[PDB]
This record gives sequence, structure tokens and C-alpha cells, in this order.
Amino acid sequence: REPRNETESRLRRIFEEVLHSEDVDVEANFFELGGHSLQATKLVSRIRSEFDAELPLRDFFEHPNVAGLAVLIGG
Amino acid sequence: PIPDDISTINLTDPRTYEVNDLSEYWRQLRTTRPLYWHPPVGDAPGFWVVSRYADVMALYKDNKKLTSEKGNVLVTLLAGGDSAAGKMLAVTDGAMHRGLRNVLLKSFSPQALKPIVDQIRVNTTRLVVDAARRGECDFAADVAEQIPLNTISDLLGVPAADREFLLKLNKSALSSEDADQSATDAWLARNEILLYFSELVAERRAKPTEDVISVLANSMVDGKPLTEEVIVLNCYSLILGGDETSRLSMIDSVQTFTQYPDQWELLRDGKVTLESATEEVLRWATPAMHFGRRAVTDMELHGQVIAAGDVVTLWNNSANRDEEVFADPYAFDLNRSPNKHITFGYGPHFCLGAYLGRAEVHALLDALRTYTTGFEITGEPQRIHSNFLTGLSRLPVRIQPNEAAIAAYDSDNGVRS
Ligand code: HEM
Ligand SMILES: *P(=O)(O)OCC(C)(C)[C@@H](O)C(=O)NCCC(=O)NCCSC(=O)c1c[nH]cn1
Repeated sequence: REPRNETESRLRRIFEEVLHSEDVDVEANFFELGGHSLQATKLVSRIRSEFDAELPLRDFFEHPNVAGLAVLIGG
Repeated sequence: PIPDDISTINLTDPRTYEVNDLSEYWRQLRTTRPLYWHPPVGDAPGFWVVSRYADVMALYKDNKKLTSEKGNVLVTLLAGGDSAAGKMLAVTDGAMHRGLRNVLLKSFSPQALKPIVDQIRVNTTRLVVDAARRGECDFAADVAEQIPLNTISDLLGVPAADREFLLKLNKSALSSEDADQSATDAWLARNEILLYFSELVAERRAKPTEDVISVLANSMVDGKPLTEEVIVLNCYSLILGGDETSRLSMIDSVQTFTQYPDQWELLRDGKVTLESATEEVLRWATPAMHFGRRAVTDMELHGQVIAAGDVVTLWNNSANRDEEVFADPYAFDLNRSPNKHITFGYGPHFCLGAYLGRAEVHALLDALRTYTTGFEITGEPQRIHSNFLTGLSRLPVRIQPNEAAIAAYDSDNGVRS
């Protein structure tokens, strides 16, 4: 599936660079894709700096996917 | 309460160590089944349990047939691995471990830690005199919690204002203060530490100081600089490693002294050395109950075959109560000699902060014997919950001060002002 806005597209690109893989699903769970702490750290700090948002770690954990994060960012 | 059966005891459950006295359980394992296979529980696999001092020592030493790169505690070992494998010292083997340890020994060697020892002694004295002046205090929060974290933070170069925040996080990473902590809250705490240090490491590489983070950022292993990721992961293991275990040892000594007033008197009256007393405090408390490995190749022990891939857990608490090594093992004896306890582990991964941990306990015992005549528990102590760590999070005490020694301490500070 393709990203549906600029936020989803930018976020998916961050996921890919952090997980070191192409073909990252926008709807897939971060942990089900073999995601761990090292990757989560880089992910959250990069989302915070590039989207100028104070994203809490709990918010990442509750919605650890591109689609969900894009909703939380756009608000 | 004492259990006679072995099958009923589930070592993965933190509640097991609260409701039960496992002294008989460990003795039974030690004499009848030195290599015991703990069954699978829920989604967790089974694992070997090693209870004898001699076997524990032998398996800590073998980094060839056993590995740490799949985790070294139950929570990581039963999950199938540790995310920081090959990067964090404790979960790295081979050449990367030797090189990474060699750069950390530049900072944590007895030679390098001597100026820090003086700071430990001053801070510990100050805190103990405060508690003794008040009389009624909470030893955990008012004394113990304010020494180990502060020491390691000074070494690492953690700003003073962020230290209270880091203590809250540590108290959720591998052990809880509350009964039923989910894996979520622990995950969040562990990753919050990582998020904090990735910010601080980036700041120190951009503008280096003289702290340990700066030493790591300017060090080399195998002719190449350490990545920020590798520095962050080791910072995590130092802030948490240099905090909990020391803190718990310090709290346990005060509780143990009220149980054994004869041994407190020996320390108070100069009838035992601080070195000797520090070792018995460490043998008695054994705050880290277990560490673990995973077998890379097949091996035989006591007629039983440990297959490749098997989780092997070594129980320091059981090893420090072995009758074959320690005469009257369940006696608290400050004069115990020799005292070759395995509280700091053994072999290639032998505790990196062994000297620092000893110095912190040493400083506490010296301060207690000088400015205190005695103490008593006033309220209900609060146990931490963990299958890895053992100890107390809260200990209400009344301290009877040595008034002459406090007055001498105040007069001395008066002329040094
Ligand atoms: C009295 C309190 C302490 C206890 C009971 C304790 C216990 C242990 C044990 C049993 C090990 C071996 C782990 C294994 O074999 O997998 C270890 C290793 C380690 N400890 Fe401690 N420790 C204490 C204090 C400290 C302090 C103050 C520091 C701060 C520097 C520290 C940092 C570390 C590190 C970084 C390792 C990994 C060493 C390696 O992998 O080579 N510990 N500790
Ligand atoms: P995420 O994928 O959940 O991973 C987090 C992290 C990278 C931190 C990972 O390594 C992990 O989950 N570790 C488990 C916690 C742990 O093992 N902490 C160290 C134990 S305390 C210790 O070894 C010690 C030694 N001396 C004193 N204290």
C-alpha cells in the first residue's frame, strides 16, 4: 500500500532508514516487523526533530505504525 | 513459609521470591539436583538452573561453550535475545568485548577511581550525619538513593538536574516497586533512558569534556571510533548497573544489622575491619540473584547433557549459601575469612564496577560506625519485585546519633570553612 499524504510518506521513509529495509507497510506494527529498542530510539528522536513535535514515547507505543503516527502528528 | 517440593516453584515469577523462603529449595537443588531443568512457563522456554558455587564459578568462566550474546538475565534469555547484543558490554563476547572492556578499564580501574573514592566518602558522611541529626528517617530515600546514582552520574557527566528523573526510570527498568507491573511500563522506562542518553552523547561528541562519555566518544576499538549507538547502550548499562545493586546492598546492611546486633557492635567498636565487613555485606545481600548464558555447543555436566541453544542460569544467591564453601552459610559473620563470594560474578565478565561497589559500601559502613551508636526499624519495609534483583525500596529507621563524633565533625567543618 502507498502513503496517502506528505506526513505518511515522510514517516515511511524514516521507518525504512531506521529498520534498514525497503517495502515497509504503512499499516504494519513496528514490533511485528522485528522492531526493537535501538530502532525505536532513533525513530522517535528523528520524528520529533523533523516534524517539530514533542511526541511522547507512550504515544509511539500505543500506535507504533505510520498511519497512526501521522494522525497523532497532524493535530 | 518453607516449600518442600521443587516442581511447585516458578523462578520466573517475581511473586515467588516474596511469599517463599527458598533456603530449603536451594539446598535441595544443591545436594540432589545440581543441574536442574526448570520447565516452560506460559510462552517462556525451559532453562537450566545451576545452584552449586563450584558449578556457578566454572560456567561464569566458560565464554567459549557459553555465550552472553543472547542475553544475560531471564527477561532477555527467555525472549530469545538481547537487542543490544554485540554492542553492550554485558551481552558481547570475543574481541569486541575485550576491546570495549579495555577502554572502560581506563575509567573504572582502581587506579583511575581513587579521586572519586574521596568524593564518595565525603557525600556518604554528609548524608549519614543528616539522617543521624534528624533521628527518624527513611534510609532508602534519604541516604542510600543519594549515593550510587550520584557517583556514576558524576563519572558519566550527567547534569545534576536530570538525576532525579533518571532514578525514577531505573526503578522501573528491571524491578518494580508495585506488585503487578506490566512489561509495557518497563519497556517505556528502559527506552526513556536510551532517549535521554542519545541526546547527551550527541552533545558530548559535538563538545567533549573530561567525563566518561567523552572518554568513550574519543576512544577506539579495532582502529575505528565507537558509534553513538554503542556509547548510548553502554551508558544505559552503567547508569542502571552503577545504581540499583549498590543501593540495595547498602539498604540490606542496615536491615541486617538490626537482625544481628552482635555484628553491628563488632563494627561500631572497631573489632572488625571495614574490608572484612564489606565482603560479608556483599555475600549476605547478593542483590543480583542470577545471571545467565546460552550454550553455543553441547556440553556434559553431572551426567546431564546441555544442548546447543539451551538457556543456562547461574544463581549467585544459592552459590553464596553453599555449605561446601561457606561454613555456617546462613550466619551473618563480619569476621568471615576467607570470603570468596560470587556476588560480583566471575571470569571474563567479572563486574566492571566491583571496586566502585565495594568503595560505596565501605564508605557507608565507615560513616555508620563513626556517627551512629545504633538504629531500629520503625515501620514496614517495602520489598522490590523482580526475578533478577532482591532487596528493599523503602526502609523506615530511627537512628541514635554519636553526638560527640557529630560535634567533632561540625567543629572540623567550621575551621575548614
Ligand atoms: C554491589 C553491587 C554490584 C553487584 C552485586 C554487581 C554484580 C555484577 C555481576 C554478577 C556481574 C557479572 C554479569 C555477568 O556475568 O553477566 C556484573 C557485571 C557488570 N557490572 Fe556490576 N555489580 C555491582 C556494581 C556495579 C557498579 C557500581 C557498576 C558501575 C560501573 C557496575 C557495572 C557493571 C558492568 C558494566 C558489567 C558488565 C561487565 C562485562 O560484561 O564485562 N556494577 N555486575
Ligand atoms: P528493547 O528492545 O526492549 O531493549 C532495551 C535494551 C537495549 C536496554 C536491552 O539491552 C534490554 O532489554 N536489556 C535488559 C535489561 C538489562 O539487562 N539491564 C542490565 C542488568 S543490571 C546489571 O547487569 C548490573 C551489573 N552490575 C550491576 N548491575
